Amino acid sequence: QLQESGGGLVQPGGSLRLSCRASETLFSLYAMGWYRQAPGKQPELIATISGGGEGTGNYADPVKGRFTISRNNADNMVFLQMNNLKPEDTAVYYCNVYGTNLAPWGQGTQVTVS
Amino acid sequence: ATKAVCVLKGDGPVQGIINFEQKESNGPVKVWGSIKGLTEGLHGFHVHEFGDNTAGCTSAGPHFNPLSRKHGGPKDEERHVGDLGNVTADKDGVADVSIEDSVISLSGDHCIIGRTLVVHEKADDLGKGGNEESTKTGNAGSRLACGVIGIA
Amino acid sequence: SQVQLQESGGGSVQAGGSLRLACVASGGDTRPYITYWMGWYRQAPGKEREGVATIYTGGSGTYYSDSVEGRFTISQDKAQRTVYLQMNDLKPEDTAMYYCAAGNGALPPGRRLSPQNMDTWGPGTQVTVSS
Repeated sequence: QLQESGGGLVQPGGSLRLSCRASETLFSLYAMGWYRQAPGKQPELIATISGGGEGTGNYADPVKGRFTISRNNADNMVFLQMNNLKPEDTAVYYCNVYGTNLAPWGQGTQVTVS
Repeated sequence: ATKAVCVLKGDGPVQGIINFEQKESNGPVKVWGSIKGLTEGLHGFHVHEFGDNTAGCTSAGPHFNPLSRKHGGPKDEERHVGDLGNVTADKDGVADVSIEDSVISLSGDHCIIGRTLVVHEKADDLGKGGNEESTKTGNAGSRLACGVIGIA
Repeated sequence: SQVQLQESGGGSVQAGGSLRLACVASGGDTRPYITYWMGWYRQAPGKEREGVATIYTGGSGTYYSDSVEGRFTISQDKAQRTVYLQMNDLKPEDTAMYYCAAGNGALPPGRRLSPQNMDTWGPGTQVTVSS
């Protein structure tokens, strides 16, 4: 029901592009977010996308100005374009709705910066 | 049994009617109706402080916050009083609102009669977004339709 | 300033053929939360405008008239501000002028495919089906 992909291992300063395919039923809330389960932490919301049309993005302070969220309405997909990766961003990035009751988490994708 | 009603209008096409009811004093409030004209998806739903619509939905001021708290989803305990979270609009852009909340009242210190109901552009992040703005407005975006809550 | 609709793509075709009408919207308020009920309307000479299908600009809801149900499919490219009509398995009775029209996003059920509740119209494109 929520399928991530696109992480991997990257040198500091590098860039990645995470991709998530969501159920039609989840996606049509048009409120989706990329959470990062920070090392030993509970999944924090890092970027949201909601609104009309192609949508509008909102970034948590640690990533603002380095991550770009986006969606593909026809394909039920959500993308997180991460640039200039710092060590701190190492974590597993899950994708899921926000602002309502969460869906059973997907596998998420591993992002390692060293 | 106190009743109340609100008619939401705006500049955009968004518009609906939301009714309130409160059987017992200081009890819980049934909130129900239908907004039409929305973008399919989630929309922030808030009772803002003032019943002023002179400069439109801007005059409503901030979310109703008599206890001076930070923003939150209606199920959280740190919340504004008028923080009711999100409503869902379907593939036809109609949201059939059906809430029951126990913090807002039709009477007493928590009374919203004379205040403004507001449906917002995007989705309220319930305060879980991680930037200063998420703890005030919840990043619900701009105001689409509003109305003063009156007596029924 | 005002929204303006322009149809395209009608023509002549053989009974059983295909057509893909398209209407593109120009000018007007381009902001995403201004939803309309974009619709395709059909007027044969000496009859009344009919209305065959409509689509929500806010979401994806589509409603078709009973005379074109299985055959016509209305789609949209919200980012190109375009709404499409794939008419296939075309009968001779589908000959008419085809108009695209827009109307308030908040129209209730029952008033979304009525040309009276329709606000701005496109000029028309002619579709003739020969047998």
